[PDB]
Amino acid sequence: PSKRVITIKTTIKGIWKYDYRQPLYDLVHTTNLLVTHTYAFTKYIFLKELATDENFAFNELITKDFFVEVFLSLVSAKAGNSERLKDTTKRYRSLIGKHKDAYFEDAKYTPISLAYAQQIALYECAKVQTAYFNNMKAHFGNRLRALINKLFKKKEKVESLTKEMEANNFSIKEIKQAIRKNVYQPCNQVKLAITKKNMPESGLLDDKSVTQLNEFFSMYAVDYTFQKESIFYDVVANPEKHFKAFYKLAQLSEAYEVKPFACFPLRRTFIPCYMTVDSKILNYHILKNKKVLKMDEKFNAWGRVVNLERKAFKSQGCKKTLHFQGTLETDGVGVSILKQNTDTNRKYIEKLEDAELKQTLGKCVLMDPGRRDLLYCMKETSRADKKEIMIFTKNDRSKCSRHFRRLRKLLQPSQIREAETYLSGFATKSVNMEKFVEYIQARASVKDILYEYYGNETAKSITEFYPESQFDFKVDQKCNLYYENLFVAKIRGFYPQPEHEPNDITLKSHMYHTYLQIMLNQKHISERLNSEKRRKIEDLAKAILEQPHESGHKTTISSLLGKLRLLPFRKMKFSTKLFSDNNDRKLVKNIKKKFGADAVLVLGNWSAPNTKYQDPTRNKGLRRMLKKNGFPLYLIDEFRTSSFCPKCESDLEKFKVIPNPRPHNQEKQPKVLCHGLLRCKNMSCLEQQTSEGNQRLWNRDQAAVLNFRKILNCLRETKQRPPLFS
Amino acid sequence: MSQVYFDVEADGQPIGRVVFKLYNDIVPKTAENFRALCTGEKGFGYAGSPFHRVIPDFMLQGGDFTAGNGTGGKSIYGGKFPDENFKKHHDRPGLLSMANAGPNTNGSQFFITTVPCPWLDGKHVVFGEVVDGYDIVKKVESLGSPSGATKARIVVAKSGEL
RNA sequence: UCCACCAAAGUUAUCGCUUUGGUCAAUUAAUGCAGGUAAGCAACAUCCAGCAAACAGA
DNA sequence: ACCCGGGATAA
DNA sequence: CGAGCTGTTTGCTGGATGTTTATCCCGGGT
Ligand SMILES: [Mg+2]
Ligand SMILES: [Zn+2]
Repeated sequence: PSKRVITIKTTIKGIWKYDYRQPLYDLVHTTNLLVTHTYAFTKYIFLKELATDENFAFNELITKDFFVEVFLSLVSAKAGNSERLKDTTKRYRSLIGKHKDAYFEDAKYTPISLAYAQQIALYECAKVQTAYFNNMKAHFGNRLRALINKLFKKKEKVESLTKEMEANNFSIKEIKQAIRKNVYQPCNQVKLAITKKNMPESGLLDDKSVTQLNEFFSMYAVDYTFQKESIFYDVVANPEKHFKAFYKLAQLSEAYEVKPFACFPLRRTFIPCYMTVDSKILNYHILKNKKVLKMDEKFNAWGRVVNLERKAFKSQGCKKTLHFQGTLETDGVGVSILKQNTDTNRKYIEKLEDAELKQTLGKCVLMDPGRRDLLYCMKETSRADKKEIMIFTKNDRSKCSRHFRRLRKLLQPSQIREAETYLSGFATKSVNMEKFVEYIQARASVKDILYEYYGNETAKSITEFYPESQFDFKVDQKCNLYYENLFVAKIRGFYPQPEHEPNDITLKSHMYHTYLQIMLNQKHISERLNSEKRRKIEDLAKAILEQPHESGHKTTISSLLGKLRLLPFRKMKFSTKLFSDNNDRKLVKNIKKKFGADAVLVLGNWSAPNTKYQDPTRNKGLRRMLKKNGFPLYLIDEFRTSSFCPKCESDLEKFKVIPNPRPHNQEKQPKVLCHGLLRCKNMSCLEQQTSEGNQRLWNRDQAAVLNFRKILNCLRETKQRPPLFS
Repeated sequence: MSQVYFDVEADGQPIGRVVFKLYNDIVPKTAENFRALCTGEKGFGYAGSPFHRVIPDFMLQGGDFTAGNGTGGKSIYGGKFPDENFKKHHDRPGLLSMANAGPNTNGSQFFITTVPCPWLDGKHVVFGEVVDGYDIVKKVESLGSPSGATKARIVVAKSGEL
């Protein structure tokens, strides 16, 4: 049988024993640091060698073994059996030590004492190798084509020819034909020549371009021939021999001021990332054991830390054949449990058949995927009065994302934003040695504070991110208590109050003690405060009781509680996945409720490419999720579907003028034409009263779904697309 | 009309008893919920609940048996129930009414008024009166503060129906 | 740099339209659905290319 | 002689 | 489909590959 793997998410606090929580946290942080350096240092090596000599054997060093040595060079440990090392290991270690001191000086880094780092290094280096291979196989061809276009000076030639022909008053069609004959065809000839490793014919490129092509080809071996005569196919077939060339390509891209792209994968996130934990890592780092753990004792070691009898760790899947194998991935807040069935021992609606099309009668749901309106859904039986219409909007899905983004924007300390702005002055994707070294130094100059702020969940917090800040409680209309922006609890008996404006002013500040007492009893608040801080806060509350009017106690309490204002970024990231899953399931439930359990879904053919000034969309993920839930989904072309009036098949127009939908652009661009409302050109289109014409007004999505229904009916009746929409 | 009683202890020392008269016929569901909480039929009730908010000359409040600070409490019908009716108004002192965080947000918390509250009419359901032990109510009130803080720990040690 | 869902009307299957009625787990909480207490279901890390927010520079 | 690490290798 | 040119952090969307466990022996201590 084939191998399949499933992942179950959960939280550390819900399954991890408290006594073993702290050992894990540090480990995560340590691993993250190493991994980060394991990227940067690696790049720092390559750029050092490639700039030093063009004959450097870069291709052979892209392997997990070399990355393992790079990772271990950052860890200090007692010397082992040196004479047992292999020749490849010796060469890798010598190459690393050649630049070890320089990299440490540049990055202001010191080796971390971490015994038993073999398994972590192996896993992280395997991930690094996979990332390198995936990046190259994916982007080498596209970047090579972009470089070829840049070398041919396609843009300059096209512009010059267009201007010259326009000066001569040539017709646009003739101009395009001449451009194709004189520009596009030679460019294709150059592409064909380069694809086969053969230099282009004389006159196609200038001397500088030919020299650059020769320099690029010098990266490959002289006698090496691309498999199947195509470089783009040889890259996938034999990627290992192109890595060096890829680097050179990047430089050539930077030669013509092309936008830099990340040729060398790097880890730049300051928030600690997920790391893999297995039986050996748990035994040697988390449990702090000092003896070998065999497979028989595999589950016993885990039992000492997590409850394997919980729902997450028990058997799952078809016939409960997917068993837990002692492998997890955790980033200090979230945890992913992996289950596997094997041991670790090493269509378009227009092209549907007659029966398929006719079996959906009375069940098709026509969906118009928009930008702001993610899904405008209508059923066949919908009428003017029986409006069986459903709208799933971008706001419903983006509620949590926008809330978290606004919270992060509002709670960002001045130091953090200033540090990010300063660090942004050095590019990272650039392959230039000097630029990369400058970026390394800049990151090293601000790494500590950023790591402290983003690692506030488990790392030590000392810096005062909110100096001279006083926090006062408030209650919203829904009787929810917030410190400044942190939810505390819902006061169900708040509204009952006497007449406002009492005689004694100090009562307003005295209510602060009651609010503080209410807040301090919350689990999510108490857990974030250590014993000493809680004692000091209680003493300050007693002092406030003694002298409520004194603001010094309130200021001291605010200074102490400033830790509570730090956001748990990893927790928010984990909660985002739960919110997305809940939204998907809510959408499925709503679809089944409104349109029935056995509803058939017809979705538009719009691809929704990522466009500027527009947020991303779940076009492909939406279809994948809908299919995963069992909904029969089919695609229908949107050609002319949103341009004709369903009532009389007449063209529509955008007539209304409305202020800018986005408030921030109103001051700059106040009024724009409407986009979701249209009027028909028939000019009667209705039993108009004749007072002001009153052309029938259509919602664009409604008209589109009506046209989809027309197309479906025509397909059912004649098995052919309507002539109007063909 | 069912009558219920509470035993009030300050700092562990009993200070008196208060007897309430419930509007069973006028406000059936609210009175039934209050009686159930008093007698603890559903395994929970006012027994041990503190008077977390006493404003002298204005009001006493209590009934939070899950948090003791006003953020808890639940009704027998669920977390909350809609407002039943407003056939009674805060016209005279000693009236017992339900505390809420807005319309249709009634829970287990209750409050006893010591002065007329015409401004609260139509916002909180009035469902009882104090028939005996109003002197004990004044004694409890004297232990309150304008901000609502109590000078001593006042709890409903026992509750029952007469 | 803002917008959660369900209905009525301006209205004509009428807008990031307006005026009203109804709903709220608020959240820097937690593995998510449902079943009512049992018993089933659910892929995740990394890297990279894009796009949105903040900042700074052209 | 006898044992306790802990690096390093390899399927 | 719909709204008006560079760098970092975050995130949202899209594409590609994986998801450990025995064995040897030299340094060191008693
Ligand atoms: Mg469409
Ligand atoms: Zn028309």
